[PDB]
Amino acid sequence: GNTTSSVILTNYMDTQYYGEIGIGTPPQTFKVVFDTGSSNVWVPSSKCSRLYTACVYHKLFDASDSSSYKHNGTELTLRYSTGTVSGFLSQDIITVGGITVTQMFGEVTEMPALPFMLAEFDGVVGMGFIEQAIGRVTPIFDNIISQGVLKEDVFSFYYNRDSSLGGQIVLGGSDPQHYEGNFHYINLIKTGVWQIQMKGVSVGSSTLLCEDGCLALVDTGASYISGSTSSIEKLMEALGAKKRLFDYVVKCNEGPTLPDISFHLGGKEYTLTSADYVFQESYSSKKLCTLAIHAMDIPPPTGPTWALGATFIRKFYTEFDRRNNRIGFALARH
Ligand SMILES: CC(C)(C)S(=O)(=O)C[C@@H](Cc1ccccc1)C(=O)N[C@@H](Cc1cnc[nH]1)C(=O)N[C@@H](CC1CCCCC1)[C@@H](O)[C@@H](O)C1CC1
Repeated sequence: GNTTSSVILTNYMDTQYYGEIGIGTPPQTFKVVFDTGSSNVWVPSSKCSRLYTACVYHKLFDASDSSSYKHNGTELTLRYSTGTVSGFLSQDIITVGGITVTQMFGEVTEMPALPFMLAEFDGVVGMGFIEQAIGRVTPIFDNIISQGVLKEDVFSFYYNRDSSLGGQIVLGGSDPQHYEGNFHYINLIKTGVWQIQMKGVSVGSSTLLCEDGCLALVDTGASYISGSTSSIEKLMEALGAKKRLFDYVVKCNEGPTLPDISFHLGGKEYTLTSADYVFQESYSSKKLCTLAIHAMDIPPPTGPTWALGATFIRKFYTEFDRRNNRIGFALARH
């Protein structure tokens, strides 16, 4: 194998980046987010009660329609920073791009309205390690590496700004049409988790934060940049941003005057400008404009960490390299 599949993605409102897979014989197709922050796959099941609003809006996997279906039945609960889900395990043939794989995957049967009634996607595919997998189930990428078809043991993310391609994941390599310069690489703190050491967070020329270093999760499955609550208190107090309930906001006229936020990863600074993290939904002082940053307390062993989600990955085209356990960033071409 020197094969390199690619999955086209849809950007919805800059917060949801989902693409298509097919499961079963003949193939039942689902939209899913590719999450580097988790290691499981699931979709809603035909067995999800219609009392779940989320279950009525999304598409259901039907085992009884599937001649590739092998039964497992093991229960699970999958807990995400935003939202959780419980169902049961099924084996079926799944395909992603050209690639086809026999995968264990969760058929979901309780699906909370919040946050899922808002999901344009039906499903998720965990792009993380077996160390984070509930049930210790082999994740899908390990499963594709065992095939020995990828020209490289890597997959690369491109995430566009609204709208025309919405984004793209390449399995087996990167797509140059979508970045410039060369990749810079940081090794993983430890194998098991898509997570690197971060040296510092500046707000404008001066290092506000992470002075004696901290952790950074590169998470394709997060719409935003997150930090701990105390890192974000202070970061927002730097930006004069004002806490709403869940979100932070600035008045829209000041949006474009906000300073650069930069992230020191490895031997380089990754810089975000206001155009990258303020939702400029207006320019009027009447109006309030949200920021693509928030507080998200991730518990140990992973946490406390920041997560670098879509806000960052839109700016910097990202490569996850399994063979060498590292992540590459390059500037994205839009
Ligand atoms: C509306 C917001 C504020 C943008 S959001 O954060 O609620 C969005 C959710 C993703 C989402 C969007 C729309 C419908 C459903 C779900 C989000 O970003 N969730 C993150 C939260 C997070 C931020 N920093 C760390 N976590 C999230 O929970 N992502 C998980 C993936 C996500 C896959 C898609 C559905 C929900 C879980 C998972 O990657 C993380 O838990 C673990 C690594 C820490």
